[PDB]
Amino acid sequence: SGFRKMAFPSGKVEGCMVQVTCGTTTLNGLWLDDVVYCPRHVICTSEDMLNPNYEDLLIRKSNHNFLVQAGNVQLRVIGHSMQNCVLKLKVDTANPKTPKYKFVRIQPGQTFSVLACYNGSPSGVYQCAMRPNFTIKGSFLNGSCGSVGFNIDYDCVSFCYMHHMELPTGVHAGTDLEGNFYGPFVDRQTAQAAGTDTTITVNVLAWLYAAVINGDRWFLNRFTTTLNDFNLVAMKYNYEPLTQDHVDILGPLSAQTGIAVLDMCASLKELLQNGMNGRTILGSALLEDEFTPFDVVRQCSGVTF
Amino acid sequence: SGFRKMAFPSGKVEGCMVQVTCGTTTLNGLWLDDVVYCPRHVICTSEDMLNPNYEDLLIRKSNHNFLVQAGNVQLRVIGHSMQNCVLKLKVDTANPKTPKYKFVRIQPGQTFSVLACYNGSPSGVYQCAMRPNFTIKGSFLNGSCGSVGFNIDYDCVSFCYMHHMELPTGVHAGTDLEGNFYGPFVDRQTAQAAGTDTTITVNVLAWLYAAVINGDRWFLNRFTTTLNDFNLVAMKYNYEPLTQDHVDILGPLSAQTGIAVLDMCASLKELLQNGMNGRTILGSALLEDEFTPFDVVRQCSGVTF
Ligand SMILES: *[C@H](O)[C@H](C[C@@H]1CCNC1=O)NC(=O)[C@H](CC(C)C)NC(=O)OCc1ccccc1
Ligand SMILES: *[C@H](O)[C@H](C[C@@H]1CCNC1=O)NC(=O)[C@H](CC(C)C)NC(=O)OCc1ccccc1
Repeated sequence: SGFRKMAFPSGKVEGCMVQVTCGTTTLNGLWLDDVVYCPRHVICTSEDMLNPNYEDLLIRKSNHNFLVQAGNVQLRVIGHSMQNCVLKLKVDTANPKTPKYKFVRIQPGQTFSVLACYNGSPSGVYQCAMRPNFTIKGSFLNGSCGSVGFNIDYDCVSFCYMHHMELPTGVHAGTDLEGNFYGPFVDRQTAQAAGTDTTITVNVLAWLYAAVINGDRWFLNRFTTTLNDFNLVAMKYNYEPLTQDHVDILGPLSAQTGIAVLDMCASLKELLQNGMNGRTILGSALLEDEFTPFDVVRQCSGVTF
Repeated sequence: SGFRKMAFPSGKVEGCMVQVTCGTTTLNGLWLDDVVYCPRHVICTSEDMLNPNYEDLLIRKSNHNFLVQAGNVQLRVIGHSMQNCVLKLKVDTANPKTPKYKFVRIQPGQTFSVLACYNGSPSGVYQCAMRPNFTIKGSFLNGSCGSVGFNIDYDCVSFCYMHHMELPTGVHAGTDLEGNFYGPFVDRQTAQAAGTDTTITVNVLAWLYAAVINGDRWFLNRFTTTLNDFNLVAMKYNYEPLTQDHVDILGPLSAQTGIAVLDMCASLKELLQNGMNGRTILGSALLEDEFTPFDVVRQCSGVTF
C-alpha cells in the first residue's frame, strides 16, 4: 500500500534530449527520428524578448547557426522551419534511441510527467497536472526551456508539453509539440494574466478514493448529496462543476470501494466547509487535485511499461 | 522558480531491472555486471513467510530454479549465494547497460529516488527519505520487492536501498545492497515495531530556505533563538535535536539568503507552536522534511547528470 506522487520512468525520454544553441542562447530540444523540436525563442537575444518579431529574427538564421549537440556528439542541421511557437530542425541522422511516440494535446485536468533538463542533460522528473487555467506548477530555472512533459502507455511515449516560460505568479506555461500554447499565453516577456486557479474536483474525489483504499477513512460520513447541491459548494470554493461524465469516470473506483460517488461528494462537501481540523489525508494537510482517476487506478494496481 | 519533490532520471536504473522467479514467487532483481541481486524471500512460499529458515530453504534450490528474465530474453544462472537478506545470482552475461555504480548504506535523514517495478518492468519513480526510524513512506504493492532506491552523482549511480516489506503502519522497510536491513526489521511476516517517527529538523529548515528563495516568506519573523532553546521545542514536537553540524550544513543556504540559521529556527519554532493558521508554504499545509540541504541547492541551481 501507500500512495505517492509518481512520475513515469524517464529513460525513453532521456534518450531524446539534446542541447540547442543559437547565438548566445542555449536551451533543450527533443530529438525524434531526424527532427529536433525546440522553443522558437532560442533565436532571441535578451533584448528581443519584450516584443520579438519571430519571423524577422528567424530570416537572419541559417541551418549552421543552430548548434545541436546530443551528449558530446554534434548533429548536422540540414533544414529548419517554424511551426507556431516551436522550431523543427531537420538533422541528417535519425535518433537511434527514438521510442514509439505520439504528439497529443492534453485536456485541462489531466496529468503528465516532466523531465526537467539543462544544457540537454536531464536533472529530474516529477508529475504535473495541466490545470484548468492552462498553467502548470513546476520547477523550472533559466535554461530549462525545451524540457518536455509526457505520458507513457505500455511502450508508447505520448508527448504533450514543451516548457517555454514562467508567469508572474510563479507558475509555468508552455506548448504542445505542435507549438500551440496551452491557454492564452504568448512567448514574449510581458506580464500575462493566468486567471482563477480552479480546483480539479474529479481529481480530489479520485484521491479521496485512493485514501480509503490505502486505509485513511476518517473523513467518511453518514451523509449524501446531489450533483446540483454539491456544485453549489464547488462554486463557492472555486472547484470545477462536477458532471455526470465525471461521476462515470469515477465508476470503477466507486465499484472497487463500494462507496457511491455522491456519498464521497458529501464527504468532500464537509471537508470544504469544515476544513480538516488539523488531520491529514495520505500525508497531506490540504485536498490534493493532481491525481486523475486513471492515476489512482494505475498506482493502486501496478501497471508497468 | 518553483520547488517540487523531484526524483533523479531513472533511465540508468531501468536498464538494470530484471524479473526473478523461484517456484511460484516472482519479484524484481538488479542486474549489474554479471550478478543479479534480489531479496532472498523469493525462495519462500506463502507458507514460509511466518518463520522462514532461509538456509534450509535455499539448500533445496539449484541455479536452474532461479528464472531470470531481462525484458523477453532469459539469463543463464551459473551460481548463487546468500549475503545477509539478499541473494546474488551469477549469470553468464554482463549487463551491457551497466552504469558506473556504487553500493552505499545511506544515513537516516538522507533522500533517494525509488524506481517502483513489477515483473522486472518499471512502473514509476518518486523521492523518499530514509526516516530517522529507518522506514520509508513509499508506494509498494505485491510484486514490488526488489525495486531499488538510488542517488545519481554526475554519471555514477549510488544504490542505497532494496525493497523487502511493508510494516503494519503502512510504511516500508528494506535493505542496502549488501542485504543488511535498515533499522531493526527482519524478513519475516510478523508484526514489527517501527518506533517514533521523528521529524528531520535540518530538512524542514532547508525547505524553509527553499521557500524564501522561491518567494514564500510570510513565516519570517522578528525573533531569534539558541540551539538549546530551539531544541526544547524540537523535543516536545518529536523533532530531531539540531546540532552545530546541521547549522554548518545549512551554511550555504544561510549565506545565499542572508538569513541566519538561528533566525530561521525561530521562524520554525513559531510555526510549531502556532501552526500555519491555514496558510501554505511551497504549496504544502504542513512542514515538509524530505528535502535535504543538498536537495534544495541541487534543485535551486540546476545540477544535471
Ligand atoms: C526558458 O529556459 C525560460 C524558462 C523560465 C526561466 C525561469 N523559469 C522559467 O520557466 N523562458 C524564458 O526565459 C521566457 C522567454 C520568453 C521569450 C517567453 N521568459 C520568461 O519566462 O520570463 C519570465 C521569467 C524569466 C526569468 C526568470 C523568471 C521569470
Ligand atoms: C515484496 O514484493 C513484498 C512487498 C510488500 C507487498 C505489499 N507492500 C509491500 O511493501 N514483501 C512481502 O510480501 C514481505 C515478505 C516477508 C517474507 C518479509 N511481507 C510483507 O510485506 O508482509 C506485510 C504485507 C504483505 C502484503 C500486504 C501488506 C503487507
